[PDB]
Amino acid sequence: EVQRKRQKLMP
Amino acid sequence: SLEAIVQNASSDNQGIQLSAVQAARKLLSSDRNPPIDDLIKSGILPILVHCLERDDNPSLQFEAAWALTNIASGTSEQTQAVVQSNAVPLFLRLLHSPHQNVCEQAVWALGNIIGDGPQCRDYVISLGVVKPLLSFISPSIPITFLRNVTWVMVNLCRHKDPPPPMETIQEILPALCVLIHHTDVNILVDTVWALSYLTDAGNEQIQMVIDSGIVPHLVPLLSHQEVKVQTAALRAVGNIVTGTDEQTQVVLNCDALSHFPALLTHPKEKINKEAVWFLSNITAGNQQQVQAVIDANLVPMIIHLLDKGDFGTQKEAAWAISNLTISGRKDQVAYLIQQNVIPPFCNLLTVKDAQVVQVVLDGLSNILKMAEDEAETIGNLIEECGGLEKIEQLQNHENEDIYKLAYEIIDQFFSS
Amino acid sequence: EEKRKRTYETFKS
Repeated sequence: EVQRKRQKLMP
Repeated sequence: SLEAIVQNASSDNQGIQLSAVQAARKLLSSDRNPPIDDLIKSGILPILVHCLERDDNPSLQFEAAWALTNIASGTSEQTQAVVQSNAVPLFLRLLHSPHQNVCEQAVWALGNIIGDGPQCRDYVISLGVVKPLLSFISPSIPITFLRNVTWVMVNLCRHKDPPPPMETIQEILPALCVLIHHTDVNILVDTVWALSYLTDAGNEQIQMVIDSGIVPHLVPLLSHQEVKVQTAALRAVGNIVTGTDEQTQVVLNCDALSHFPALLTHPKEKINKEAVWFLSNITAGNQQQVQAVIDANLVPMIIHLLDKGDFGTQKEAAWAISNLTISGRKDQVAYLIQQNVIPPFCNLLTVKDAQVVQVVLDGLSNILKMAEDEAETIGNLIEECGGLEKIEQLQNHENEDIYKLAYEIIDQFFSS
Repeated sequence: EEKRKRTYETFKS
């Protein structure tokens, strides 16, 4: 269920 | 300057270059759907890959790595753009940097690459990612970063075809024995999903997980406070009990069944469904395993879910009942009858799904054969709740399997 | 010897 690719989100 | 920062990023002045690369990161990380294709088409890729190797300007490395991380967070060809820029060894080299944030971004980027597919996972492994990745696990680590490490571990554990290398799996498992004792929810959910992936990979990998001694730390997570931990743990141990009877028995010896009543009464209905899935795999075993199901008092609950649940859960209950009719003894099917399973089991005969009606016909067939001395009174208790009528109607079905079975059951046991 | 246990992927249509 954990997403395989993940983009980095700005604070 | 606004667009052609492709130029600014190739400046002698490291301030101009760093600002331009930070702007590229800005385009690739502020919004919902980053414009990865224009960035790749713009030729900023080789510049950012060069930036990865600039040990004198860690901020430049960090910005380039996070730009590339977001590029490789995209489509398959978008990830291959980063890979074929031949940057994976550079990230690997960045894993040894004396700056936490550079290590974190290198780990993140590699995780996105590994998560693409089995090919990229094996490639990244082959350049030696696992030992440096696993070294970061330390009691003196930031947690925001430990979570990224565990995420990358999950990506190492994925993609059943071909499964990850045996060497790498037995390298990872000690790290998971440490991480399963942690207190953070994110850490545990990722740890247990890693185990779920491994145990799904196949019986050999299941045996590696068993041999790591981690199953006794896994089973108690079935009745953990958080629902995510519970669902992932149920998935992992269900995958284990898919294997041989002796592997299944390791799970049962960790006293796994004592957790399930709570799972069978959990308000979330997918949890009921998967718990009865687990139980169906247990009743498919030997006689002692059926007896463990019985002695855990799970028989009335399974019959209850068979009676009153939705269709999705009733299917799984039907498998559990039929597999127990296949696997059980004299007194076990007798206990099942003493718990009054026949009426709800018969009422499923009228369902839209062909597999399930076939399953209940199989179970009934074996139940009549199982007790030939009550075969007359069993046929009567079936006919009591309308089961005879539904069987004679399924004798009128369009599927060969169903009507041939219905005719067969009516012939052997209904002299009437 | 039929389908003894039932794998997780089988547990979806």
